Amino acid sequence: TIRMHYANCNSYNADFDGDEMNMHFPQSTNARSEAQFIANTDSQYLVPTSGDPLRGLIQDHVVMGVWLTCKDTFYTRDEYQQLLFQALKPDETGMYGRIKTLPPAIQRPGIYWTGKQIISSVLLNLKPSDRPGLNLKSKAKVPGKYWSPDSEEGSVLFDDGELLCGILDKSSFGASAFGLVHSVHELYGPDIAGRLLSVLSRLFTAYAQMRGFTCRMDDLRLDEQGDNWRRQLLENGKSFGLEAASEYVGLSTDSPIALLNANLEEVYRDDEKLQGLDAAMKGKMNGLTSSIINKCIPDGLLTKFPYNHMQTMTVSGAKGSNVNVSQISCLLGQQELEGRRVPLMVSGKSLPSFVPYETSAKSGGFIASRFLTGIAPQEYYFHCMAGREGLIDTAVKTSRSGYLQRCLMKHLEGLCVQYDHTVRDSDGSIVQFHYGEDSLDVTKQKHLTQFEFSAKNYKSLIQKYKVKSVLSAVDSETASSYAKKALKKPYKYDPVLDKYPPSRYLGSVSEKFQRAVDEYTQKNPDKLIA
Amino acid sequence: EEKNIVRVFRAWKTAHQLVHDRGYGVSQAELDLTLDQFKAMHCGMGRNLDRTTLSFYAKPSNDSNKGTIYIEFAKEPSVGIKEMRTFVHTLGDHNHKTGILIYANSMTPSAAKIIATVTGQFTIETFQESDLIVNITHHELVPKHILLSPDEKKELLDRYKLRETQLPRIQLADPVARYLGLKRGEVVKIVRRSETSGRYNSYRICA
Amino acid sequence: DIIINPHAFPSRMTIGMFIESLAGKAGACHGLAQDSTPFIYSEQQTAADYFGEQLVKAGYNYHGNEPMYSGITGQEMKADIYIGVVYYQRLRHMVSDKFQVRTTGPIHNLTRQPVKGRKRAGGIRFGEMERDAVIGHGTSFLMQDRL
Amino acid sequence: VNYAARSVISPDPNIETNEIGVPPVFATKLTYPEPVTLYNFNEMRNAV
Amino acid sequence: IRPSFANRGTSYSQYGLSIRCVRPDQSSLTNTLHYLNNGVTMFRFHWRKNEYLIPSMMILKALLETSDKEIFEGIVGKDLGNTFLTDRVELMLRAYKSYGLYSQTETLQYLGSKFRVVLGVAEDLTDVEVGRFLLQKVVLVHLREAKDKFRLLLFMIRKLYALVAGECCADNPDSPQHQEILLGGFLYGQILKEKIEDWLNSIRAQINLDVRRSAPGVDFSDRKYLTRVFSKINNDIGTKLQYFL
Amino acid sequence: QLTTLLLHERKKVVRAFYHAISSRKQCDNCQSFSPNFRKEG
Amino acid sequence: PVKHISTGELDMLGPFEQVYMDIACFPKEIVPKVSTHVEYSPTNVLSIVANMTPFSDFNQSPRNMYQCQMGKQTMGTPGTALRYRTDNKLYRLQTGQTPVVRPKLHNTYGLDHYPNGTNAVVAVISYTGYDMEDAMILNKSAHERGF
Amino acid sequence: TTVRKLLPEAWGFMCPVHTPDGSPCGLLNHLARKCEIVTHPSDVSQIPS
Amino acid sequence: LLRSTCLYCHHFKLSKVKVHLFFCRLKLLDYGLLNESEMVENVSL
Amino acid sequence: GKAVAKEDRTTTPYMTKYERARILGTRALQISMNAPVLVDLEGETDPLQIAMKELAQKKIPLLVRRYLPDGSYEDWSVAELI
Amino acid sequence: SDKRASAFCKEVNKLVLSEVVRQVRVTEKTYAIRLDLYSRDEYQDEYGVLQEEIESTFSNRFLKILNRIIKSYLAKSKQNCKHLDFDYVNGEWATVELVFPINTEKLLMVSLVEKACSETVIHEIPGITRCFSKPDTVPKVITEGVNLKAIWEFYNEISMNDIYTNDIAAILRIYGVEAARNAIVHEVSSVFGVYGIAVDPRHLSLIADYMTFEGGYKAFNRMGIEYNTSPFAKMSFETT
RNA sequence: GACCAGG
DNA sequence: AAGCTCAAGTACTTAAGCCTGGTCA
DNA sequence: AAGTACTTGAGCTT
Ligand SMILES: [Zn+2]
Repeated sequence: TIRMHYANCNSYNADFDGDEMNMHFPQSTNARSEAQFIANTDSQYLVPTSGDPLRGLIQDHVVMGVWLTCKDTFYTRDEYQQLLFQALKPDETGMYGRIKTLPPAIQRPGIYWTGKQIISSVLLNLKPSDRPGLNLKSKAKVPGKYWSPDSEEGSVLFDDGELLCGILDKSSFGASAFGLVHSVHELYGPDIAGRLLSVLSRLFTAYAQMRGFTCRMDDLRLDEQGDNWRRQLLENGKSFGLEAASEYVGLSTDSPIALLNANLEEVYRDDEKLQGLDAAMKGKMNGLTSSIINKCIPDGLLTKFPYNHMQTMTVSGAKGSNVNVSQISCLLGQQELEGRRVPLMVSGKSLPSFVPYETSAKSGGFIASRFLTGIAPQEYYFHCMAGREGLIDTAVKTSRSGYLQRCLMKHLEGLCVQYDHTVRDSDGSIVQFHYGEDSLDVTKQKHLTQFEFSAKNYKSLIQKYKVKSVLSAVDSETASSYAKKALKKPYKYDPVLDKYPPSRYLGSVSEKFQRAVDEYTQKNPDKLIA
Repeated sequence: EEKNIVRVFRAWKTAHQLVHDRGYGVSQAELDLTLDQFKAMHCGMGRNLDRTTLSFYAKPSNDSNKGTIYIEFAKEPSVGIKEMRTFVHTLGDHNHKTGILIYANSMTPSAAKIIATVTGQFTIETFQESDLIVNITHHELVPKHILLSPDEKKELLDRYKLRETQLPRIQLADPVARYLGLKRGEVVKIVRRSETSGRYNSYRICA
Repeated sequence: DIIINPHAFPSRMTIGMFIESLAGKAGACHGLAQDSTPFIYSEQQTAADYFGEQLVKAGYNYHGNEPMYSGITGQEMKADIYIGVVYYQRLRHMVSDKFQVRTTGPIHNLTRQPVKGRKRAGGIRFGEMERDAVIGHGTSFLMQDRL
Repeated sequence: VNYAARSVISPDPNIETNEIGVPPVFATKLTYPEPVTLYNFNEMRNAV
Repeated sequence: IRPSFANRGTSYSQYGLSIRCVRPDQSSLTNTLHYLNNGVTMFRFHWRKNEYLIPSMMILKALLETSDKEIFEGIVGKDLGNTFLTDRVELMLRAYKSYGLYSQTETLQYLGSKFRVVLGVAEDLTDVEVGRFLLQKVVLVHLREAKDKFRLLLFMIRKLYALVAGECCADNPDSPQHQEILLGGFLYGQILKEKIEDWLNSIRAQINLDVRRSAPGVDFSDRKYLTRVFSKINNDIGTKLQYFL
Repeated sequence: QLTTLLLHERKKVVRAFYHAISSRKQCDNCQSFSPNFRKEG
Repeated sequence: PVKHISTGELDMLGPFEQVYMDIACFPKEIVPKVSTHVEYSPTNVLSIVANMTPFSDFNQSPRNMYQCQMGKQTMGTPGTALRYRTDNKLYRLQTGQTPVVRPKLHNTYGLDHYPNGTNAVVAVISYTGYDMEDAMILNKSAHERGF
Repeated sequence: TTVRKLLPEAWGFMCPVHTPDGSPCGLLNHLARKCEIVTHPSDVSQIPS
Repeated sequence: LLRSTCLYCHHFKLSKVKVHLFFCRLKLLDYGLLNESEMVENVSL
Repeated sequence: GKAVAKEDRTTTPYMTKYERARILGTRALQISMNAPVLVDLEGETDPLQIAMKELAQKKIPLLVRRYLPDGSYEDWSVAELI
Repeated sequence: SDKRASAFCKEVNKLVLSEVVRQVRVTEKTYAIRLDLYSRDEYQDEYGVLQEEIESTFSNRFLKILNRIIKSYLAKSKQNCKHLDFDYVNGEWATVELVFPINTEKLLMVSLVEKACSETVIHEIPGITRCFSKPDTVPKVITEGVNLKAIWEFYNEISMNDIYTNDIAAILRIYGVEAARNAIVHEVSSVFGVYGIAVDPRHLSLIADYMTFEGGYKAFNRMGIEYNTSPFAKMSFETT
């Protein structure tokens, strides 16, 4: 069976549970050439619906990244050399004679390198031949508070290629832009970004081999104080259902049982009043759920943040979300099946186990128990209903996109962009001049708005753009002059893009782009000198 | 009660506004008219007393191109066959190139074919009242439209090596076309203000 | 004997499996057959607590943990690890389903396109969305080649 | 299409993000032409 | 309540009443009531892949030699003169009085002369008992006694009018409440009964052919005749079952 | 002294052609009533 | 079937009484003056195959559904008389064994004649690096000693 | 999303959990553990009596 | 088309002048002139 | 039609994401067919990495014709492109 | 202000004669119908349609529609208002006495009048209903249906700030093609924001700017297919 | 080619 | 008379990919 | 079922 790397996976959208992929082999040389160049995996790093990166390192690599970047980790000489080498793996990839390292962050009385020092060491040993060092400041995923009230990790900040402060997570390297891997793709070019993704991959792998990481049981349990907190909160939520329902129908809490039941009977023969009732009921229940989740899950649970190996995987963004640990550890909440809530049978007892016309939240699709402790039968049936609804919807939906992608290629068949830079249909007609001014096709236009990023380093980007060869053949002064004339607030001047196409005249940009660069120069003049 | 006297007040801010927008010139107060400004302009015994004097004209700032325009309102509902064709010789002695008409309601179809045939080199254009009484070009969902000289059309046809059958179109039932005074064949220059990157200028024709 | 992955338990809610791990490491030690019918164990005392009492009787950790040294480095894992005794009912999809390769082979009576097989060395289908994929990639030569 | 195989797919972190694994059966069975020139005659010699 | 009902019968309405009756031998068939905007109700039934549509007052008078007052007091026996039902029943009664007949004999002969062609019954024997046969075979089978069919049909028409009267909810037949299970052996027995009915009707058609030719051998007392007839026709039904399975 | 918008008009003429032709019963040239015709699927 | 509460003996009911009878599902849930019937044991609620999935009440119902639909395809022992079965494709798992965790109904229905899979010491851990994205590993020594 | 729903009057009649994934999901509902199918009828004239 | 036929006439049920208008429409469309096609109707007799 | 003269060329001087691809491809095929290697090989065997070694030195034949959507073309050598 | 805001809300909204009327008894013999009506206080509670309005419009159009639908039942059975007395002062009832031949079959009168109630509307702009007020200190009114013509006349709200769920056919008919263009761009962006997926307006803008290439707007079905220059596509796609 | 299966 | 826009009403094609098994006449 | 555009007949105006 073939073998691929984790990274590409999120693109092909496979779970590798045993699904299978066509492997092809273009025979001739024209075909394999154009394939190897246009479509080499790294050269498809930005999914083209938006700009954000679609590749990335994943679950084990990311939580072990949160365990390696963390400041509590120290390595000696032996482990540091070994780990750096396992990350690089030069010979098979090639390109290098001898590896260069950094000095130890702390030296006496024992020489102990730190982890971020190793991420910096990798970033160094993949430095291009002569490109100035990276610098970046951008917010991380794991909020700092989990570490400490007013902890400094928070946001990854590394100038000149050294992780000064800030741990790596999903956002730093993964399916999130403006992190490490994306800015490395920008500065150092994509054929380096791929090698970097691979290097971080093997690195966290070798680390996992050194250290190990498991999702063990005690991660789930509430401490006795926490669990009795939750039991008190539900003892208070003993009744919320009756109160909310009697309030929606309008009768008092001490109401006569007969009139209460008669009203309820009047309620769900009609169906719109049921939508009102369920809106109000789910409102009160979502309130209760917010309350108990908010007190319990971050503080109640047995292990703290870092030493806990599940809160790690959840808040780091590897797999799951906060709702997952909520369900596993505190309560499940309301089960909303196809919108509103549980369906009633004719006699109004949502389940044959509950008395007719039930007002307790227990029969409104709200379930008190938590997965660790074990859910009861009554509630279990509702959960089954909701889960099964999920499946029969996700199954029967995938035929809805079953006619639109045979619709949107009859009418967007060719729609190629000719060398007049004016997207035409194949027949010859004009559809969009300059592609909505385009700034590109979205797959690269992303870093324009990151106007701080370029001015931050600026020494590597100029070499990337290769100014000495480009400024030669292309016209610069004339269109840059006319840009101001077009920015003249009165009209009779076209947008500069219409007058001077953006191919050869190195002076045309859309209005908002020049407005952005100008109002940035005047708005944030801190980096630019004077 | 008496709101109908507002309907025709709001019929000069859809007409005196419908000037340039074609290239003409009109006094800059006939656009900023207050409500009672008009009642002071057009007076009578009533208090109904609005008709019989709602007609003006304008001379172009193009200063050429043969010729000018003249605005006249036939307020009487169902204009018919006796108020469409009789108001043509009055255009003819005035040497006015194209004029307007409003009506509520229903310019009769029998008085809808026989009219545009005699106009020949002139053309009545075009509207009815009670439909275009709020300026269309004034909103966030509509760009500013501009015509093009034959030189200005030649500009496009050259810089793109096009045929007038390859550029996008606008139908004539379109309010912006009938609003601009477009004829079938001239290119209008539209200003796509989409806040993605600046705002560019596209073009279209009519046919 | 078989390493399962931790990152697979959230987003799936199979905490029942962790409970099964506890139960198995309890049953194998003493020589019991841990009764695991649904709905027995209520909220007052968790099933986890009962199986944990059993385990700490046997000698191992009470949450189920166990200290494991790694294999290739020899030093211990900083944090303990989870070891259970699960029942792995092997599935049925191995080799018959999996792999079909078509270098050269039989063809169609009508249009001389390779047949629809895996019994007649039939070829794999490539089109009507695979076409959109490449013709987005801008690989007209790859399209003209394969198609 | 010819020259196009298919399999169920396991993951590997060790290879690269570029590279893809190919089992021996696909290697030995998936063929493609190679012109023969002056400087890769040696390789095709070994091949045959 | 399912929308197809009305727009199939444009005078019709979604309000309908269905009942799946089953003989003691588990040979069920379904006969449903379709209500129409005018106030009449047609008594749907289905025979040999063919739809069939008869008015309820018709079949009700055909069943028992009755007085129309018994019909009304069976429909709206209550709270004398409850406006809704006492008007709708008036309308139905006049509508059937329009073109029908009076007595059980006359109505039965109407129905018999109507149905004789499609019914595979003996071409000759009778026409009155053909009417007592159609009310034996198709209208309501699970009830053996005629008067009991009558009482139950009155119940049914009262319930249907109540359903239009909004006092009865729309039953949701797609629930395990009103659902049952057809076992394997019951379907097997029913298919065997059907293949046997076909076999009998087939040798019947074969003897009819022998009578049709001119008269090649005609002695309905002689056994040799029947062994010949059996020789001609396909006499295997087991292979039909085995193909089914 | 084909291309796209050509077909947009050349189909309009086809629809107007039918709208005109099938509406007429008697001969505008001959003044006769040529017999009608009935078909089957 | 259910147990009747005012008496103490069996009683059976069909798909009308459910919607109109106050059927208590736990001996301790019984509220007098309303509850007319008590369930034997709510285990009696699920099906056969679903019942024999230990701790079936700790899982997110989609996962219990997957494990149900996928246990119906285990490569397990299709019986014991295989010399005289001319069926087309049969699968036999050479070395299957009883689950160490088993709901007592798993013994009552007598599955032990027909085991499905084996019992593996599964260490929940992300160490090899290969076992991500829902995959797993297999200890080679156990794979060659007869898993 | 109709009758393919596990609407609750099945409690102990036909299993809520087990019903396959894929296309037939929600249709074929495997009977509960103990729900029989009573197939031998009885005598009930004493009931009218 | 058969419906459009006039058997005794062997011309069109439509007026010949209208079918010739139709003919001019296509004649001028052949070279791609759109407004020029709608122009030709500007005659009243 | 026309064959645009060198004095006035509208097209973009950048060696596109595509002209690079096709140029290098057809060049690698050429050199695979016993063609003139216009650059001292490094012993490299692959009939395509030679093509990249050449294009890095900008010593390649095969000017490319960029078809404007009108029907005219401009003919750019590969050295001339950026 | 807020009071005038709710006033305009109850104004542009249509009342249906059913929503005001109570039970409708029809005494028979001749022919006689009586419609109950609630007190003027609750009447202006829900509303603000005046008694004389009820009188005039009710009488005339209620009469006409009842006539038409009873003719409908008569013509179906084949297969008029001489006396009219409204509560001219108190506004609490409305009786009508009609004569019909005896041969005509009995008629489902109460249902006929109940439908006629719903089948007559007093102040309904053609193609609008259901105006609502929802919570930003930029107070706006939700309206079900579309009539740009109707909103032109109303000067209680700006004729500029009219946000629309697509109806791009309608606004294209009276606001331009760029109107419908930016309309569908805003529409699809709004659809794709409600889930936190990103669709940059370059693609949506190209999809729009092509969808209205003709200058009208073409759907993505048989309509747009029949226009290409490729006789192979159109033949491949739907009805070869 | 059609009906049950299955990823 | 009859011309001509108006109304419900009659014919009428699509409903994601793959892949793998099986039985069948 | 969804919904589309298609086509024919009956009622109103010159
Ligand atoms: Zn003729």
